Parts: sequence; C-alpha cells; structure tokens
Amino acid sequence: QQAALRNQQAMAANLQARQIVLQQSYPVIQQVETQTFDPANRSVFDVTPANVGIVKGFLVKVTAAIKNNHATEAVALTDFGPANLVQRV
Amino acid sequence: APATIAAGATGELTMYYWVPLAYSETDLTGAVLANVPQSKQRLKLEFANNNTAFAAVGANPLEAIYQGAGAADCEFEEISYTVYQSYLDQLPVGQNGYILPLIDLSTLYNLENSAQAGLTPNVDFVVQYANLYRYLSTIAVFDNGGSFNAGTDINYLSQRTANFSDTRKLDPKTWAAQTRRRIATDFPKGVYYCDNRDKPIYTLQYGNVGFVVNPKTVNQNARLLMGYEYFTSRT
Amino acid sequence: NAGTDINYLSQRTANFSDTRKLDPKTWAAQTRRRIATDFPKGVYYCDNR
Amino acid sequence: QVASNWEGPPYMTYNQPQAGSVTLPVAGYISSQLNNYAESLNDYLASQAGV
Amino acid sequence: NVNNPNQMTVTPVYNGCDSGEGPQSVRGYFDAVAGENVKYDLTYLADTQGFTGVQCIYIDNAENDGAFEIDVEETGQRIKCPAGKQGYFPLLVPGRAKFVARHLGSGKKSVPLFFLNFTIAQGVW
Amino acid sequence: NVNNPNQMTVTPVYNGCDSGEGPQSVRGYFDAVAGENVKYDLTYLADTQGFTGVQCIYIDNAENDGAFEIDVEETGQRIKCPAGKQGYFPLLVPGRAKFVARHLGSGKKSVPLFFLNFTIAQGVW
Amino acid sequence: MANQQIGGSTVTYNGAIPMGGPVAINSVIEIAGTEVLVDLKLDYATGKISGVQTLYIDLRDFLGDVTVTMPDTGQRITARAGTQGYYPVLSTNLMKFIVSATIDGKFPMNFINFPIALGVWPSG
Amino acid sequence: MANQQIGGSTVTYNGAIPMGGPVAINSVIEIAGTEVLVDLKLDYATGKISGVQTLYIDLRDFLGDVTVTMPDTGQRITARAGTQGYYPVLSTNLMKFIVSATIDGKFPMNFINFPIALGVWPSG
Amino acid sequence: MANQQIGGSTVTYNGAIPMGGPVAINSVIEIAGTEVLVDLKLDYATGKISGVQTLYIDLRDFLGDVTVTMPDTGQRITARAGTQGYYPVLSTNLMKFIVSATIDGKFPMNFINFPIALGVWPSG
Repeated sequence: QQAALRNQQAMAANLQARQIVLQQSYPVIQQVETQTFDPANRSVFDVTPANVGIVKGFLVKVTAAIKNNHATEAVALTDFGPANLVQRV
Repeated sequence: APATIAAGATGELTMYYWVPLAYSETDLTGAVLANVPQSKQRLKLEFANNNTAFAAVGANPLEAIYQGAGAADCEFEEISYTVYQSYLDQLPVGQNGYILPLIDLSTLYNLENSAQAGLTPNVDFVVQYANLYRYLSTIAVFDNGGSFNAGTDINYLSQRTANFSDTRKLDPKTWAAQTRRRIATDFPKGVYYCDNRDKPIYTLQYGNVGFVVNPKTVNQNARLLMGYEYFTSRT
Repeated sequence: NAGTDINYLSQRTANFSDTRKLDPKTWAAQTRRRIATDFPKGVYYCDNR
Repeated sequence: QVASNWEGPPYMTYNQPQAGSVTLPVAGYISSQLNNYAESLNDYLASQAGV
Repeated sequence: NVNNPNQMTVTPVYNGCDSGEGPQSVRGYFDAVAGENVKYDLTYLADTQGFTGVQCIYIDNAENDGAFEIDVEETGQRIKCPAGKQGYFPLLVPGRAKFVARHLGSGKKSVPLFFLNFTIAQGVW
Repeated sequence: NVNNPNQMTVTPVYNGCDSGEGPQSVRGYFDAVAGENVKYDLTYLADTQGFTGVQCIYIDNAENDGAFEIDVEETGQRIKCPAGKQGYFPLLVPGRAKFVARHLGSGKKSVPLFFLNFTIAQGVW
Repeated sequence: MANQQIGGSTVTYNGAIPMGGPVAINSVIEIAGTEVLVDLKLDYATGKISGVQTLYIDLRDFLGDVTVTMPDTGQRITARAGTQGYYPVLSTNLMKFIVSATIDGKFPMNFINFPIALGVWPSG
Repeated sequence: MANQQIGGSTVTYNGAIPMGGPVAINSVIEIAGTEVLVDLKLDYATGKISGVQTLYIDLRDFLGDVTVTMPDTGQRITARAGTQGYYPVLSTNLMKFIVSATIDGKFPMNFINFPIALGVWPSG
Repeated sequence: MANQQIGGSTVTYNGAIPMGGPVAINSVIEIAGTEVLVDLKLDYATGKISGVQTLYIDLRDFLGDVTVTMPDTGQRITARAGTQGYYPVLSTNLMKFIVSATIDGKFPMNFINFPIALGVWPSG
C-alpha cells in the first residue's frame, strides 16, 4: 500500500519536531490555584489553569482535617484510604 | 494519613495526584497546546463530603476513607487543595511559525472509569473494548457487595478476542504475578491490573477484544468497576 | 526541621520570574518522583538534568 | 519464475491481512464498482492457483 | 386479559408545513348561538385565494360559561375548549377545510375565534 | 341543534418568521393606570428603526391582583393574562402594530410588559 | 449507595418528516371488556403511513383513564379522565399498540406520524 | 444587596440531532434497596447512543416522588407522584445517572437522546 | 380613557445557536439575608459562554419564591415555591443577574444559553 509510506513519513517529521521542543524549551511548574473550604457547604470546584505553552500535566495537593466526634468508638482507615479524597477529576 | 482516629481525636491527611496530559516526560503524546486565543481550558474537581468518606461497619468502603463503629459522628473540619501546572515555556519559533509535534498534540491521552453489573457464579462476564480507542492499561475492581477478597472469589481473568480465543487466561495468583514485574508490589485486595503498553489493544485492526472475569462467588449488589487508559486521535 | 521552617523554595530567572515555586511538601514530592524516598531532614534536592 | 498475484503459499496467506492494514476494505465496495469487483475476484483466484 | 384487534381505520392527509404565502388568520365570529351548530366553510377562501389550510386555532372563552366544541369533517377530530379559558389548539384539517362549532353556555356568548394556518404549540391558560 | 353557516370573515397577514435583524424587545412600563385603556403605538419604531413586528408578548402580573387584557387592532385578538401569574403569549399582530391594554386590579399595579418580536412558545407559570 | 443496573434495551425510533405528508389515522375503539389491539404494520408495508410519532387521545365523556402501550418499547402513556391531549410517543417501524381502559366507552384516537408538542386541555 | 459570586461550573452538553438515529433506552429501575446508579458510558463508547438529552419518567402507580441526578452537572429533576412526563436534561458525554425515590417502586424510564419538549400529564 | 404612552426601551438579545456548544453554568445561590448578584461578563469576554438564553431553577426544598432579574431589560422571572422549571429569559451581552428570595436556603441554578421551552413540574 502506497498510503503507509506517507503516514510513516509524517511520523518521522513529527518525531523530529518532538525532540526539538523537548530539547530547546523550558519546563515550568507553577501554582495556578489554591483554596481552603468546608465540605458541608460545597465540594465541587472548578480550576482555571494558565493558558501558556504546551501543558503536560497537573499536580494536585489535597489536605484534610477529619475529626471523630463519637463518644467511645474509633474509626480505621480503609484499603483505598486517602486516595478517595478527590471523588472525580 | 493516620491509621486510626480515636473518639475525640483529629487526623491530618495529605494526598497528591498527578493528572496527566502528556504520556511521559520524554514522550509528548497527549499533550495540550494552550496558546489559543479563546481558550476554554478547565479542570473540574469533586471532593469527599461528609456522606461519602465515612462508612459504617457492614457498608461498602469503596469510595470511603475511614470506616468503623464511630463513623456516624465523623466529619471534616477543612479540605484545602492546591493545583500546580507543569508546562513547557519558550517554544521554538521559526519563519513559518511555531515548531510543534503536530500529530502528538492531535492525539489525546485519556483516563476513564465505569461500573458494570450482572455477575453470575461460574459464568464469564465480558466487557467489550471500544473500537475507536487504543487501550494501554486496564484496571478491574471486583466489588463483591461491599466485600473485597484477595483472589478467592474469582476463577480466572482473561482478555478474550472476537472468535473465542483467550490471550491471557490466568488464575488470580498468576494474574498478580504479571503485575509484580510491572509495579514491584501488589495492588489492594480486589484490584486487578492488566498491562498492554508494549502492544496496545486497538480492537480495530484485530477484531473485537473483550475483558473477561469468571467469578466464583457473587453477593447481592456486586459490581465490577473498570478503569481504562488509552490513546485517541482522528487517523 | 522537615519543611516546617520554610515558606517556599523557588528558582528565579532574570526578570524575577519563578520557574518553579513550591511548598516544601510539594518540593519533596518532586524528589520522591526521582529517588523513590525522601532525603534526610533538612535536605532539599532540585533536579535540572 | 515470478507471478504477479502470488502472495505466498495459499493455505497460509488466504486469511492474512496485508502489511499496514488498519482496517480492510471490501473488494467491490450497479450501486458500486462492477468490473473492479470482477477483476478483484479474478486476481484472488489467480493467487490461489499460481498463474 | 384478552386482546382483540379491530376491523378498519381511516387515513386523511394534512397541512402541517409552512405556507408559500405568509401567516394569515381568519377571524370567525358573529356566531351568537346558544342552541344550534355553526358551520364554517373555508373552501371559498382556499381556492379563490392562496389560503391553503388551517393548522392551528385560537378559541377565546374568557366570558363563556360553558365549553366549546369544534369538529373537523374528514378527520373527525373533536377539540373541546374549557369553560372560562382561552388558548391555542393545533388541528388535523385536510384541504376540504370545513368546521362545525357547538356550545354549552348560558346564552350565545359571542365567542371570538381564529383559524391560523401556521404552527403554534399548545397552551390553554 | 341545526347546522347554520355565517356571512363573512376577515383575513390579515402576520410576522411569524425570523427577523432579518437581531432578536429585539420593547419594554412598556410606568403603567399607572387609573384610566383603564392605554394605547401602545409601535408604528413609530417600525418604519424609523428596523423593529419589524411584534410576535410574542411577556406579561408580568406577579403583584397584580386582577386580570390584564391586551388587544390587537387589525386582528381583534384580545389575550387576557390571569391575576397573579406571569408568562409568554404568542400574538397575531400585523405590520402596523398597535395595542390596547386594560385592567381589573386594585389600583394601577405598574404591570411590566415586553413586546418580543420573535417566537417563544406558551407558558403561564 | 448507587448500585449499578444490569440490563437495558436499545431501540430505534421515528422522529423525522416523512416522504409523504402529515397523515393521521382515525381509530375509534370500544374496549367493553378488557383490551384492544391496534396493528398498523399492514399500512407501513403497503405504501401508507411511515410510523406513528404522536397520539391524539380524546376522552372528555369517559369517566376513567385510557392506557396505550407499545410492545417493542414498553412505554405505557396513560391519558387522564376527562381530558383531551396530544402525546409524543416512542414507536418503532413495527406499529403495534395495546389500548386499554377500565370498563366501557368509545375514544377517538389519531395516530398522527408527525411531531406535535405535548398538551392537555384541563389541568387539575 | 450586590453580593458577587465566586465559583461557577462551565460544562458542555448534548443538544443537536444524532447522525445515527432517534434511539431511546428502556432501563426499568428497582428501588427499595438503595439508590440506583445508571451508567451508559459503555453504550457511548461501543458505537451505540451518543448522549441522553431527554428523560421519559413514568410514575403512574407510585405513591412518592422520583429524583434523577446528573453528576457532571448537579441537575436534580424530580418527577412527582402520580404523573408521567417528558423532561429535558442537561447531560454530558458521561452518561451517569443517580436515580432515587422515597420508598419503593418500579419505574419505566427512557433515556431518549433527542429533544422532546416538556410536559406532565396531570398538573396539580 | 384612551391614553398613550411616552417612553419605551429597545434591547438586542441572544436567540440563536452558538457556534461553540450547548453550555450551561451551575451557579448555586445562597442568599440567607438579602440578595445575590451574578455577573457572567467575565466568561463572555474570556472565550466562554456567549449569552444566557434559558434558566433552570430548581426549587423543591425551598419553601418560598425566588426572583431573578435582568438589569438591562428589567425582566423579573419569578419561580414558585415547591417547583422546578425551565424559563427562557431576555438577556443582553452584558450578562448580569440579580437573584433574590425571601429568607434563607440554597437552590441550584443553571444558565443554559440554548433555547429550551417552558415547563414547571407541579402546576397549581
């Protein structure tokens, strides 16, 4: 098939340009939002990222302050544990 | 995260997530070029409220964080989040404009989850792969009605093709042996991982491949959660 | 101390612009991505390879 | 000794897709190609018979 | 629970699309009745002019004390407007545009009425 | 009940399609109505500007205690809005747009009102 | 919380404008003991009406309710006691209909085939 | 007076005509055990239905209410007790649905995918 | 007797299909003392939503009424107490909204931007 040579020549020009961007550009990591809330009020939030360059991922740091108000009994961590702090992304 | 939170105590938790767009650091496939004028770039996030993070004893601890006899009075005091964006600045500009990996930014790299039901003991349960995606990994969580077991409720797991042909029909201990040479440990009990990074499941150039779980014991309201990871383009 | 005496670690360029500016727990998270552990208490690593 | 339709031994290559071949077409598609349909059957039978 | 089909059904054709002319209504009152049936024969207007159908209807029973029926002939549709209401009603009318109106009020009620020929959705405020 | 036809009906033309300009509306208010009839003469706007017709109307009687009528001139349609409601009402208005409003409240009620120029279906919540 | 459903159907429907015209079908019925079947498959094959899209049910004199059921879908639209109405309907290329009532009565019904939005003449 | 807001959620929807067909999905719901999750992401990926745009909810014999929730949006369409109805929904490429009720019941539910205007059979 | 008005305003609107997508915005409102202002001018300039055309107002658990007011046109759509509903609104390119209620409470609100017709779940 003659159409499998152009789609391999388009991969060769693409991989030539990938190693130009990764070698001749600057990796930046900057904070876009931070917010502290109470989950009784709201728990779904929207984050507007920065519109610059070639975005290649997000690092999300979630903290919590769980308090047990029971009289005598305790709770224990589940198997998934703190990975259930973000319900959906 | 602390292992237990006693009556009257307060536990401090922290947790990090990497939401990927590009496939890796050296492979810019799935990356996003966000230098567009009227950009609609967006990152939604939902968090655990006081109804989904504390399960009672005998409940389903799947989306929960803590579970015990005192979960009826557990509550959050705060949740704080911080988002950091990793990107590449100072792109090479030429005479005709930007120099970019064009069919690397045209490709998406996606992560989806689902939930299937209808499991019967000693009957194969097939979940079909979508024909438009090139699947890279598969994660199956056998949630056996609020109970998780370390392989003692599954006969086998497989990746069956369209005719009837199986490609990896393994015992749950031998299935875990294949993931131990990838992530060097075991996933938690009930979680099963299938790696296809050396040869992705395209299921458009070789038939209709499905994912099979043959269970041994099925409780009431037992479901099978299926996480996917795949490439997507317009070829 | 384990990051409790630092507000943020950063790296600036000529026009005073931070190219990374992270929390001490987020600075240590990028360390764990490379050496699969934490450096000892008070040591902060920055990879630029 | 070369043949213009010989794809290899016919009991080993009859159900084999070609090299690139993401999705295969059908060999014919009144409603579509007709003499291209008839020559796509003659070329296949010449592969199974060796000139 | 037994099932029983039926013998024969009816099949007419309608005017559910847009006019080649513009939207045009026809104000049909001076029908002060209380005891009779009132025929509207719009076949006069359908061929002398380009009034190529009746699609919707507007009935105004704001001071009428009883209901108000209008019947289409070749279709057999039997739209009845309520007592003190008013509104728009879509219709199933063929090219032979004929209508028969009725009444149940307390004397002749002078009900204003409009034959629309274009599409307006239901609402019976 | 015997079938009796009638003598004569009328036929005006309307504005049921989309504007060549944009969707527009006209607000009519400060309606301190001690005198009952109030004229709205939108013919000033139709020829000077591009306000090429009134198709729908929005009446807001949320604080009105009585009903509220609006009358079209060439058509004779006399849409009445209920007491404590608000909603949208399609209209049959010709190219020479004049309106007459009236009232049955307990003093002047100020009645915010909109002449809508495009198509909005019925709903009188 | 949030247990997962096992099996659901997937059916094709009629939603466009036919190559003919707006064509309804008067199908006045009488139940009088239990049920009435309406089969319009003969009209679909023999060049007539191309698929029911809307129902017009007219029960202003009937003292009970009237139910119309599609067998290929399972939708069971139930018109109320003294009301008239237009009802959009989920019907297939197989036009079978199970009509029911309580005891008696005759109801004019129009199988309409073109889209008309919903409405019911009295409310409450 | 004049208290500005901080966070809103922008999200894309399904509002056009499918280039497949008008395709609805019967997914009869069993409650009096939990809340019910419906996931149609498998149908969207495997070539079937493109996106739920309208709901048909049939509550004729039920004594309570029925709530259907979209998780990407937060829309909480709540059908009432003895009524049937068509309801347009704001739903994304994720076709996940949280179905709930008060006590019991079996509900015929149709995930319609084409626009049908709203209506409810009895009102009040 | 036969009086004529003096002054009336003219406003240009949003009434067509966006060349983006069907896009609604969840903007959950808590008033709890007086009033709440919503300003969507920032989204309109920064490439997001083109203009609000419909509201979805969800008042099931709220025991009073809810008023939403457009400032450019003066339209003041008022939702009833225990009802949900879709409401077309007359809004300008300046997409400001003044939401009000009686006393308390939180209710979901969606700013829809594409035309949906009316509808209110219980009536009367």
